[PDB]
Amino acid sequence: GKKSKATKKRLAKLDNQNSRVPAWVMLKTDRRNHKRRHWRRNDTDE
Amino acid sequence: GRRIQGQRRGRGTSTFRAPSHRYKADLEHRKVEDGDVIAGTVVDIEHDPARSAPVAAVEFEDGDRRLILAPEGVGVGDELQVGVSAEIAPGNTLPLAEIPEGVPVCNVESSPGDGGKFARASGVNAQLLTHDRNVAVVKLPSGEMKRLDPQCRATIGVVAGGGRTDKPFVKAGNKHHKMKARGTKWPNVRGVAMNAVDHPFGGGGRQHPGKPKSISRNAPPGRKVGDIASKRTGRGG
Amino acid sequence: ARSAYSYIRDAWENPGDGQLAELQWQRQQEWRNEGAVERIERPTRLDKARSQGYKAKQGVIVARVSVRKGSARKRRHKAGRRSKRQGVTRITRRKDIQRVAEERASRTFPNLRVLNSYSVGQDGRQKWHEVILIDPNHPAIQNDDDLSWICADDQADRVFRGLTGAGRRNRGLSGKGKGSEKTRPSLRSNGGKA
Amino acid sequence: PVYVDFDVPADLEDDALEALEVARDTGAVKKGTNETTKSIERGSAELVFVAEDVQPEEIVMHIPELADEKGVPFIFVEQQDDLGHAAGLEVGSAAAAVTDAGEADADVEDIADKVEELR
RNA sequence: GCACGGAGGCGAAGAACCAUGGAUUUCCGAAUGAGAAUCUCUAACAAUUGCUUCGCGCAAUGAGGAACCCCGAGAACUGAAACAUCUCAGUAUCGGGAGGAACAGAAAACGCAAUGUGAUGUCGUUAGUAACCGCGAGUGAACGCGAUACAGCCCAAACC
RNA sequence: ACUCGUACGGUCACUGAAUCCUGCCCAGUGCAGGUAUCUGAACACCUCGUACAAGAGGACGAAGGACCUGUCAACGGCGGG
RNA sequence: GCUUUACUGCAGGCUGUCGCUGAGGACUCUCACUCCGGGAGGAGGACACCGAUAGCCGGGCA
Ligand SMILES: [Cl-]
Ligand SMILES: [Cl-]
Ligand SMILES: [Cl-]
Ligand SMILES: [K+]
Ligand SMILES: [Mg+2]
Ligand SMILES: [Mg+2]
Ligand SMILES: [Mg+2]
Ligand SMILES: [Mg+2]
Ligand SMILES: [Mg+2]
Ligand SMILES: [Mg+2]
Ligand SMILES: [Mg+2]
Ligand SMILES: [Mg+2]
Ligand SMILES: [Mg+2]
Ligand SMILES: [Mg+2]
Ligand SMILES: [Mg+2]
Ligand SMILES: [Mg+2]
Ligand SMILES: [Mg+2]
Ligand SMILES: [Mg+2]
Ligand SMILES: [Mg+2]
Ligand SMILES: [Mg+2]
Ligand SMILES: [Mg+2]
Ligand SMILES: [Mg+2]
Ligand SMILES: [Mg+2]
Ligand code: NA
Ligand code: NA
Ligand code: NA
Ligand code: NA
Ligand code: NA
Ligand code: NA
Ligand code: NA
Ligand code: NA
Ligand code: NA
Ligand code: NA
Ligand code: NA
Ligand SMILES: [Sr+2]
Ligand SMILES: [Sr+2]
Ligand SMILES: [Sr+2]
Ligand SMILES: [Sr+2]
Ligand SMILES: [Sr+2]
Ligand SMILES: [Sr+2]
Ligand SMILES: [Sr+2]
Ligand SMILES: [Sr+2]
Ligand SMILES: [Sr+2]
Ligand SMILES: [Sr+2]
Repeated sequence: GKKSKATKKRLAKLDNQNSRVPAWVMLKTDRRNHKRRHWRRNDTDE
Repeated sequence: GRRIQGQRRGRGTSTFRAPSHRYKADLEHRKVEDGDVIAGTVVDIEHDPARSAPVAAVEFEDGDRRLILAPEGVGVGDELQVGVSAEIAPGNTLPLAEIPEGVPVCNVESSPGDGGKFARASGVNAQLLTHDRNVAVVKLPSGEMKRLDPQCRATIGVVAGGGRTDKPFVKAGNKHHKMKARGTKWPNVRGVAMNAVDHPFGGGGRQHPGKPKSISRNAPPGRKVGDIASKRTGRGG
Repeated sequence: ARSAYSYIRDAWENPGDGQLAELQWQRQQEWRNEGAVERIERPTRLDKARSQGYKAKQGVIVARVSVRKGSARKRRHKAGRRSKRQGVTRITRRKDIQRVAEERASRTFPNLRVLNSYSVGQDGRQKWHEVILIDPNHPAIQNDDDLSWICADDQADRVFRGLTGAGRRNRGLSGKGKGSEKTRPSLRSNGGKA
Repeated sequence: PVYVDFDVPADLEDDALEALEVARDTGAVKKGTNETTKSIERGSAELVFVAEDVQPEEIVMHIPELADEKGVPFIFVEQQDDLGHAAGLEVGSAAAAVTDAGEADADVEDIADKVEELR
């Protein structure tokens, strides 16, 4: 496909969000990203 | 039931529309102030997709290039005239009043200046019979005596392409190609061959219209099928 | 003594006789060639307009509107209906044509508010009404003792809520006693049975 | 037009307006179709002017007949703003009435005469 | 900040925090210079109107809001032990529109008929009464009265 | 819409290349035409009725029907003695 | 769901009548209105279209 600049920004955001919950948050909250996505198993919007 | 094919037509969806975007032009007579001071030169002969007959491209004195409904016998180079004082020769257009009785004419106007409505099909022609100061009588291709304003313009000669109907299509494929150039849904499935839900004649073990085919003029759409207001049927009597 | 106005009034009691008859025969030819809503600088029936609140002042507008004559332009049912709900021809709308006229006029002038309207005749296929509209934002009106009331917020789009004189009549609010049990204070509060 | 049954020559009209101008400066005149109408009804009018470019025509359609059944003479003016200007107004006037002229009676009288003649 | 980490920092120049007011406030969005799946192309009240210095100069409209409210459009399942009038119901749903509430409202009223009442909502009652109805199933007020709250005015014309 | 189309057209149907052929039936039904006479609604008109109105009746009578004709490559039919 | 000379209705077509609609059981005209024409003007014309209503037909539809 051909992605517009805006589509690109959105894909970029989705990529960023798709990360682990920082280790330090674990400690601070004394004990998981529910929005973790996989390119294959999942399907983004658009 | 469901609307019959005849009713689907009316909606004007693509399936039933003519390929207008592929049609060339509407061979309507030129409009002249008066005098007949209009003459052009046949620059070319073309095929008219909407009528399966030839058309003549003409270049008039005043610089107007337009396609014209050509009669039989017009060729490149030839000079055509349009106006009251036009010379009485094949390919020329002028008001009936100027045409001599007994002359085959084509592309006859219904109302003076409308561009031509009658006898435009392949090889046909209207026959100018009676003249007058109030009414010109023409015998149209169907054999009907038509009363027209002597001011209705017309072209001398019969329409080009005569005899087109003498040769059989021989194969479905040929019919196919021609139908693709018209506003028509083809092929045709017989009503008796459809389900009751789809046509007045549908249904039944064996195929047959479980009813008389001669339908009344007052019948509503959806029911007006078969022989519409027939004055008679068959070949007998 | 009689006002000049009384004469315009008296002429319009029989729009089919006298000079007026000849005027209408002439005028209508032009109206028929005009649009749906034509603003006009002066009311065709001065007496009537002034009587309804019209004033020769800034912010006061008059427009003639034409509407097709006849009953409801309704489409026949495309689903199951008991005989009672299959009608199409003899069914008429609940709003009279003058009301439809006032609404089209008001849509044309979004910033104005309908004041009143009156009839100016009809031919065989349409009816004409002139509508008086007021500009609630113009100071000449905001300062008018007789019209400033129409500047209040709750008067916005008054015509669309039936607050017009023609609106109130059509809603059955004329009578204060017998027969208005289901019209007052509103058709809706009375279950829509009026 | 529907109320106009005869055309008044540009010249006759010229004199009338002049008579009206001197009328307001000298005698008395009414400005406006309503005041004009009451004058004819009260009989306090000698000569009434009626523009021809009045739209809608209903505003003045009644003047002609109301005057005839009052013996009051009337005349038509082509423009509407001239009658108003001649009447001394900063606007127009669909109708006007000379309520007893002034140092113009002779002329006002002749104008009326010339009218009856013009049928 | 949620959030109980590490590091670092701020706070007596009175921070944090709270209240009120102000500043900043990207792009799309009624979305309004044109176009576009939130971007792009070359000065913008686009569009419809009012006024008009007739120039977008001054203004209005547009869209939103839980329901409530006003004006229009308007079913069927269902009940009648079938079903068509009737019923479900002017309900569901649809179009348009206003406000903090709407709508109504100072009698061409009522008609306990009177030597009587006196704008209008609403509440209690009048009453499942009068009235309607394959006179079937069902539908169904009002005047009055007791209350709540109370408020009465402005034009058109005559004459100027 | 058909249609930049105009009877050598295009709409509605039936049959289903070529070849040899395609009989009889118009009573019923359908369609169409005609029709002296009969029948045939509302408005207007007339009489009765009502100081008005409801209403009763009359006169006139369109399409339609009665009646007549055409038509089966129109629905269909071609038996018993 | 489908059918029809089932019941009851609804569109639709035909037809009369009233309005649009004018002048002098048959007639002329022009001015509304309609159509042709780029225009002038031509054709038609109180009809037709349209609104209302009445009778007939009306498994096309409920
Ligand atoms: Cl073909
Ligand atoms: Cl409004
Ligand atoms: Cl009382
Ligand atoms: K039901
Ligand atoms: Mg990564
Ligand atoms: Mg052509
Ligand atoms: Mg094709
Ligand atoms: Mg076939
Ligand atoms: Mg099959
Ligand atoms: Mg069927
Ligand atoms: Mg068969
Ligand atoms: Mg005052
Ligand atoms: Mg309420
Ligand atoms: Mg934008
Ligand atoms: Mg039941
Ligand atoms: Mg009901
Ligand atoms: Mg029962
Ligand atoms: Mg009820
Ligand atoms: Mg009561
Ligand atoms: Mg077969
Ligand atoms: Mg086969
Ligand atoms: Mg046209
Ligand atoms: Mg059925
Ligand atoms: Na994926
Ligand atoms: Na408005
Ligand atoms: Na009601
Ligand atoms: Na902010
Ligand atoms: Na704005
Ligand atoms: Na501007
Ligand atoms: Na039951
Ligand atoms: Na049942
Ligand atoms: Na019932
Ligand atoms: Na037969
Ligand atoms: Na089924
Ligand atoms: Sr997969
Ligand atoms: Sr053409
Ligand atoms: Sr043309
Ligand atoms: Sr069949
Ligand atoms: Sr035969
Ligand atoms: Sr609004
Ligand atoms: Sr003026
Ligand atoms: Sr009170
Ligand atoms: Sr064969
Ligand atoms: Sr027969």
